[PDB]
Amino acid sequence: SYLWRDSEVSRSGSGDEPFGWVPEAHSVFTERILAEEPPYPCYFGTQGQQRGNNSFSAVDTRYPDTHGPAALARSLRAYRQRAWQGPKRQTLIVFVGPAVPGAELADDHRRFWTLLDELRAYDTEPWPADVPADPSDPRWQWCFDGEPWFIFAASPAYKDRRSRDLGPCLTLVFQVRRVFEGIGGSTVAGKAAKRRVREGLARYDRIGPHPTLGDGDTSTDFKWRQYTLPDDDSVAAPDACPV
Ligand code: HEM
Repeated sequence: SYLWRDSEVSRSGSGDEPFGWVPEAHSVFTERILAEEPPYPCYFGTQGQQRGNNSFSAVDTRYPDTHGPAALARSLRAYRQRAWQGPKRQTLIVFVGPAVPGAELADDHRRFWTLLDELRAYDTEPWPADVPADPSDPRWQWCFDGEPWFIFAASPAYKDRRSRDLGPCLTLVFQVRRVFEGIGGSTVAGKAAKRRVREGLARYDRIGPHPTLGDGDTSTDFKWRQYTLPDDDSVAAPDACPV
């Protein structure tokens, strides 16, 4: 395991034990995404939360042999199975802790890429034949358990891009392709989804949508850039993926 529904996340926690800080990270996350004024910009995530469609896990950096990447690989395999049954719009939120006071965005980003690397070692499935393995390829995406994931990193060090601050921990948000059924970027519903989320971003964030966010007319190349947005509108070089 370590794959939890909301009800299964423990009620309170003892900071010194493995995952003893998770109750607090979970409360702050749920407070952020359910906040009513201004609303959390992604109404899909809010609704996911309200319907009980979000799952959770964690990594405890102090207990790597038992509550680390290997256990997360097992939890992701279980999540992948859950995500292809029942409702289409599910998300997995993974808290990485304990929180490190003072951490900068660069540091959180470094930790994010290290974890993705480490998870690779615990994959039981080969890299998908239809996604290139070179991360400098325009079509590269992170893959695990035989398919590509949609993934991004949230951090308290986001000051203007407040939408990506989900509480005190480095937080990973994972989804399978299924969540986008009917809302592909090129469709009328997909465009409506973009308009609606971006209106929410305008009122919640102090900086506008990042330039690497697609208009949805073409497949977006160098998706890696979207996993770890900067807090400004700088655009990284397509070929500088850190994995
Ligand atoms: C807890 C779950 C979720 C969170 C925390 C979340 C968070 C976000 C954030 C922060 C953005 C703004 C763009 C960015 O920073 O990358 C975003 C945009 C978006 N999200 Fe979510 N989201 C969640 C679940 C979902 C689900 C389940 C779907 C679809 C069913 C979805 C669809 C979208 C779409 C379509 C956009 C807009 C992309 C654009 O304007 O180009 N999200 N989400």
